[PDB]
Amino acid sequence: RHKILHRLLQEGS
Amino acid sequence: HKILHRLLQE
Amino acid sequence: ELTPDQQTLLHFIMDSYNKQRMPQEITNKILKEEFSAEENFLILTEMATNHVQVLVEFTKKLPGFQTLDHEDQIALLKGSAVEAMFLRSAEIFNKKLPSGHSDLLEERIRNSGISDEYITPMFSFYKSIGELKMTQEEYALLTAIVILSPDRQYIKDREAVEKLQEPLLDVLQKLCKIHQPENPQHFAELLGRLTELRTFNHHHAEMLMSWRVNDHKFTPLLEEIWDV
Amino acid sequence: EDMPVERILEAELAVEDPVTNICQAADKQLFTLVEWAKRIPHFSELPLDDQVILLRAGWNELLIASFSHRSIAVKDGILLATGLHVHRNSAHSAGVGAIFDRVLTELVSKMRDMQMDKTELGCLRAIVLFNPDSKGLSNPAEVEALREKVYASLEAYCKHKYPEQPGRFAKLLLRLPALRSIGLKCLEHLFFFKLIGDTPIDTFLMEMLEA
Ligand SMILES: O=C(O)c1ccc2nc(N3CC[C@]4(C3)C[C@@H](OCc3c(-c5c(Cl)cccc5Cl)noc3C3CC3)C4)sc2c1
Ligand SMILES: CC1=C(/C=C/C(C)=C\C=C\C(C)=C\C(=O)O)C(C)(C)CCC1
Repeated sequence: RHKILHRLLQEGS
Repeated sequence: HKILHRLLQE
Repeated sequence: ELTPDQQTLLHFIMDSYNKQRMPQEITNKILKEEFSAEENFLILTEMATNHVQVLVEFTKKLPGFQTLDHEDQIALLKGSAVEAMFLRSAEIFNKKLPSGHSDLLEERIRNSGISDEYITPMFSFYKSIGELKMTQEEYALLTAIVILSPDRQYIKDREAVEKLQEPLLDVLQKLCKIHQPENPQHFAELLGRLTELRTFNHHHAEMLMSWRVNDHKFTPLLEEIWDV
Repeated sequence: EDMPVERILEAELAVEDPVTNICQAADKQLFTLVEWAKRIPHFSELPLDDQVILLRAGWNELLIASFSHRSIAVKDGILLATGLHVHRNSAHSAGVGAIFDRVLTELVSKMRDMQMDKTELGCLRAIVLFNPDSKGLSNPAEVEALREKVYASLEAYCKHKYPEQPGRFAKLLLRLPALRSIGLKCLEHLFFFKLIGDTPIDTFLMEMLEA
């Protein structure tokens, strides 16, 4: 759906 | 515009 | 804890607010008239025209309003009418109305040529308002705050609008504290409804253009206050 | 505090052709915006799909608030995050003068005149982030609850720091309506630029503009 945003939210702090 | 002006001085 | 000053301000506001009436000749139609997108539109137009008159009167009596520059008066009315009408509708839809009026007015608005894209947010905002359990004083004051907003387009003396608004916010803040001491951020939450009223401005210009391209016509007063 | 103002300020400090330049800076700051939001107490504890929803709903306002505040130092324009200083004339040449003027007057000027500090900015942005009206939230009530925590922590901060300014909490919150109208107008322009096939729109920014 919204791939960059999904990845960044699941990444580090 | 006309009407609003009038209602304000009523 | 209201001060006597604040009490005087509040009394002036409530006296003006409580005059707000929709005639029975209009509201009788909710139940009596036929149900078509056409007739629903005419009913709503009649309600809107009446309510704009009611609002112009309320606005004229707000403290200091008369002392503002005449073009800035007009810019405040034009800039705030839609938001005031959404907030009034929110109040109406969370209030006890005569038998059958709430349900059938909702059906008529949902079949009046307004897209589902604007219906859904509208009834969602009415629900968020209901959950705040606002008193009459909160509705009146918040309405007055909306009307005396310094950011509306075409206001020249923003600073002087801003001064009339300030003591309304002060009274509203003490009132929220006194009335709902168990939701100590109730005042902030009312201000958050102000932000969300801004979205209804955009939605409304779109509803008006849809109505116009489906060849619905508005009364002269509405054409003026909303720029046709 | 269950919503500490120092952790909100920490988040701010941790991340601390004009239409084309603005768009480029927006795309850049979108990466850093998600890092900001992860640093706001309790946001990463929400459901992922809600986190997605909150950022898709607020990104334009969150970014407009950040560049407006940063711009307090400059005369007659905007300091982008890329370091380019966009001025009135280039904005107006580009057909976006109206929006640009509203930013300067409704945001940059008011932040400068009231001296909005970074704690206050960070709190306002966290309110914007925790928008319980956003369509599709799995639990609107807990986003409302988190907003209510920011509201309570911001109000206490203003009483402690600016005791001689009892109206200051209200004045801060009253920037939010103007930010929303400005944000809606920016989005209008952008989907209007997409509708006519206009400017170079970079990857992350394009993703925020798709349905
Ligand atoms: O039944 C009763 O007892 C009773 C009592 C009071 C009472 N007050 C009512 N109203 C005041 C605000 C209200 C309804 C008038 C507004 O007008 C409708 C309207 C709207 C509109 C709507 Cl769609 C919802 C919110 C705000 C607005 Cl701008 N946009 O265009 C129109 C007209 C077609 C042009 C919505 S309905 C009502 C009913
Ligand atoms: C206000 C600006 C509009 C929207 C900008 C948005 C949505 C975000 C910008 C982010 C920046 C510039 C971040 C930074 O540099 O920190 C557009 C492009 C429609 C027209 C020109 C004025």
